[PDB]
Amino acid sequence: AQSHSLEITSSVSAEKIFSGIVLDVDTVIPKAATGAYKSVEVKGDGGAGTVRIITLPEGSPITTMTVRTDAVNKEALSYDSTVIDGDILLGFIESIETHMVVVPTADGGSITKTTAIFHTKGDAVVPEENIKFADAQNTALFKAIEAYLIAN
Amino acid sequence: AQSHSLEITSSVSAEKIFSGIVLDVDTVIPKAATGAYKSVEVKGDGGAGTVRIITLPEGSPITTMTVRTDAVNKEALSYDSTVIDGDILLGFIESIETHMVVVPTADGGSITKTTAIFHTKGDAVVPEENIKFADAQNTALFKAIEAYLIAN
Amino acid sequence: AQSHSLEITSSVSAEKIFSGIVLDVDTVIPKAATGAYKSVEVKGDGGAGTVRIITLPEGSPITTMTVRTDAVNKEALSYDSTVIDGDILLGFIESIETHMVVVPTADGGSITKTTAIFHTKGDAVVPEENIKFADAQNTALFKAIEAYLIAN
Amino acid sequence: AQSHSLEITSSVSAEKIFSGIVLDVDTVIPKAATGAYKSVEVKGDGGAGTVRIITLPEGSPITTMTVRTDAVNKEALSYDSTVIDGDILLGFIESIETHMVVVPTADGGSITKTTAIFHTKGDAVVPEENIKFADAQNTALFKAIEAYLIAN
Amino acid sequence: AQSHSLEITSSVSAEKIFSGIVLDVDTVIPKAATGAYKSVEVKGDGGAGTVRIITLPEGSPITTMTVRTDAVNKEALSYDSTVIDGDILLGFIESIETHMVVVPTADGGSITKTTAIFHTKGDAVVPEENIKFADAQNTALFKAIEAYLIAN
Amino acid sequence: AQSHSLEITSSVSAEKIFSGIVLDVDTVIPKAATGAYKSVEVKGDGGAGTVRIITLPEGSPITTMTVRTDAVNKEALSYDSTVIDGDILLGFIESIETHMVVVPTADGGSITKTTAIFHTKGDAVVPEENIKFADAQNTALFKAIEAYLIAN
Ligand SMILES: [Cl-]
Ligand SMILES: [Cl-]
Ligand SMILES: [Cl-]
Ligand SMILES: [Cl-]
Ligand SMILES: [Cl-]
Ligand SMILES: [Cl-]
Ligand SMILES: [Cl-]
Ligand SMILES: [Cl-]
Ligand SMILES: [Cl-]
Ligand SMILES: [Cl-]
Ligand SMILES: [Cl-]
Ligand SMILES: [Cl-]
Ligand SMILES: [Cl-]
Ligand SMILES: [Cl-]
Ligand SMILES: [Cl-]
Ligand SMILES: [Cl-]
Ligand SMILES: [Cl-]
Ligand SMILES: [Cl-]
Ligand SMILES: [Cl-]
Ligand SMILES: [Cl-]
Ligand SMILES: [Cl-]
Ligand SMILES: [Cl-]
Ligand SMILES: [Cl-]
Ligand SMILES: [Cl-]
Repeated sequence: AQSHSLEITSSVSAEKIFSGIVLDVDTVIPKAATGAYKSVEVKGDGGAGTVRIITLPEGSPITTMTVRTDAVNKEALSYDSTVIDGDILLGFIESIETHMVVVPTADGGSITKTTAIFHTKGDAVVPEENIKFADAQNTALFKAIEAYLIAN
Repeated sequence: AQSHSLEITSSVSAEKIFSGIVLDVDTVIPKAATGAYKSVEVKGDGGAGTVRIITLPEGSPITTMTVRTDAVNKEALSYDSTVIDGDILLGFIESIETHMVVVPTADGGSITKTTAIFHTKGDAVVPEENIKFADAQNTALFKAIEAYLIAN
Repeated sequence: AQSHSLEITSSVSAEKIFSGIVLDVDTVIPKAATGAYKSVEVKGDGGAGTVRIITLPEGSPITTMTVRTDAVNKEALSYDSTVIDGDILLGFIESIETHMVVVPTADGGSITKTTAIFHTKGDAVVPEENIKFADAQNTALFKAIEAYLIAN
Repeated sequence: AQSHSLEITSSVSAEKIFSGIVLDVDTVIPKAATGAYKSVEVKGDGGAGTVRIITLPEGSPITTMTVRTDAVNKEALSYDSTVIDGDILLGFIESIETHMVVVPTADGGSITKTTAIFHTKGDAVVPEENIKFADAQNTALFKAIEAYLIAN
Repeated sequence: AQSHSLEITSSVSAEKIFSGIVLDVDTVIPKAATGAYKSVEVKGDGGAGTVRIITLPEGSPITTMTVRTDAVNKEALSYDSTVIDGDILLGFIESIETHMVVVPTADGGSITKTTAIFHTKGDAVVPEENIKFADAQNTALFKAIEAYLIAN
Repeated sequence: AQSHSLEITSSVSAEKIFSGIVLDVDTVIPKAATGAYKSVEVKGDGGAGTVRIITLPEGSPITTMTVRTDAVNKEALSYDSTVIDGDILLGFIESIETHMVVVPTADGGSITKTTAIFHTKGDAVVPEENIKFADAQNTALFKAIEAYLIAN
């Protein structure tokens, strides 16, 4: 099963990053990345079973994605979620299973590792350009949130 | 004179990154980072002497900055510019002189290297938290642009 | 809180290294490092809450250590564990909290990144010689396991 | 059009490097690299339109090159020049267009970036060995000049 | 003639490493890597002409090797030796000629470089997996010895 | 004892670099760096005990240096040598002990790593400007030789 990993380094602590990009994401993103999202429907409290229907602006390469939270561990700073619907799946991705952990570093900062596993119909391969796009955009959002955390 | 450098790695080529984050920035940013800016007044063609008056949304930690372009070298992929006004200067920074160069990497990607020099009144020091904030936000914008370049 | 990090590079893949030095460690170490341990009592299945009582040979500089597993993430290749007892704590270390992540490299190999945080009574500092010793010994064991993985 | 770039790092400041390798080159090279050149005819003052006819010693792989200055910017530390004649062109290079900029670094040093563009007849490609040779020899001369600047 | 080199970095000084991995190896290894060897017959004093018959535990991928010392230089920290018998030679390696030097580093540590030259019958090539195995196992033993030196 | 290290990267292989900057240096330098030296008296064959009396042109910041070869290892690509006389020692340096190793890189190139140890009378410190000068000049000569190797 095709997979990919993304590592993002930060000088901000693991506890604080995790709070920004997982626990408090719904109130943080509108203050941190003011126009990134067109709208977000949140069904659930943020723990397992929570489903978010996200919509990006009209012209964007990806306009819609639906993301289900599979597991949260506040003590271990880990988050598991699956993309289950939207044009993000292109014509042929059944689901994008993701597993994230935020680990501390000796300098008091952190590394946020994410592993993505792409479940596709048959032998269909997700092209490298689409994976790079996702990495850029996820890093963009991460860093916008890092900026908000450093200032608040 | 207090100084700081920021390096950002990308899998996109040096020529392409430079076109996105310097040459075509005025048409790229509205498509790439749709809400990042509230408004931009551009006085000039993008070459030396060009002055941009930038305004961010109401709540933001930095609401206004005025940036002058000192030099552009399309062939060398370098860009020099100075922040000369705005609440970005806090109470006491006279100007933020910056020098950027995009250098290619063996893998066909690039490293964008920026040096910032802070000119202050007297012995006043710019605190580390404000520098980290700038780095986070500049990286966020860089990566939003990288995403747009990978897709177009 | 005093901290230290250790990075170990390997030409073996991230998935494979993680399986050797975390998932399958209890059957791998007796085949890979035949005399390294005098004995191991394992209480638990290898996941969170698992506690290992380890004893090294009679003369060794460290003769006993008790290590608790705090978290395992098989998908993210991260492992968190705490040293809670043994003469490894010298007279005065309350616990050694560790956080490990195995990250892949462009060449198909990996870097195993570990952060250790030393909790001590009062202002007591763990000397550099003891930290270097730990690094040497952990690397020795890592590489013995790497050898076993390359051959099997 | 085939192109190549060379980056050379130095601990010496950008202003000072530029003065050594561009502004004062004609008096610096005879003191810094005493035997490097056999002779230099300089037609012009060092600004745009200046043409230098350079001759290296009898046995050298490259014996002659003629270099025209296209542009100098003393404030921006940039220099543009074209190689227009000599056995450096081999049988088939029409001209070697070069663009150099010296950028400052946070540590008070500098990076000297040069982009070379090779204009050839038809689809003729300049081999990698010839480009590496040029890089070695230009770096050799740069560093000889760096040495002179550090001492004077 | 097929060859390979291995570089191992250490924070321990060159003199001290050399004493551990060459001069005092016969008394150090039993204290440092208690189970690594099953037995060692040493014929000679440790200088040129010395021959060691080494046997590893029953299951190991390599069970036997015979190593001849070709040259020792205590002042220069260099050691030359040849593997001349054992299942380490697989079916077809005539001998493994090795040359080691321990060089000091500015930080007071050292780099131990080893060059191995594989003499084989005909055009037979030693596979990359076997060379990686050797590197892992030699590094494992090196680091076990480093640990002993740091503690004694 | 005060020390310093210098690393020089090259795209040329380790074997070839070593042959140019150690083994064949006496015939290579007159072809590669035609005017660098005024004269060289060589006493010995190039191996241990060899002593070179070197004289640079009249004006140069360093006019004379006497260098003894302490050790050569052709197989390991290491070279040890000591500067024992000349105005290079300024008023007060007793000797400059150097240790060089050329190590190969994954890309088929090399890194030449040199450690210099300055033995001085009393607590006398060698200033940073003199060390930087030496680095510039040694790099200049290295790269002139690299150029000759790429062409021959
Ligand atoms: Cl895959
Ligand atoms: Cl990957
Ligand atoms: Cl923090
Ligand atoms: Cl599947
Ligand atoms: Cl500073
Ligand atoms: Cl900095
Ligand atoms: Cl591209
Ligand atoms: Cl100033
Ligand atoms: Cl600390
Ligand atoms: Cl550390
Ligand atoms: Cl593998
Ligand atoms: Cl604490
Ligand atoms: Cl090209
Ligand atoms: Cl290039
Ligand atoms: Cl300077
Ligand atoms: Cl053309
Ligand atoms: Cl080979
Ligand atoms: Cl090799
Ligand atoms: Cl030591
Ligand atoms: Cl042979
Ligand atoms: Cl020092
Ligand atoms: Cl140093
Ligand atoms: Cl080569
Ligand atoms: Cl001394």
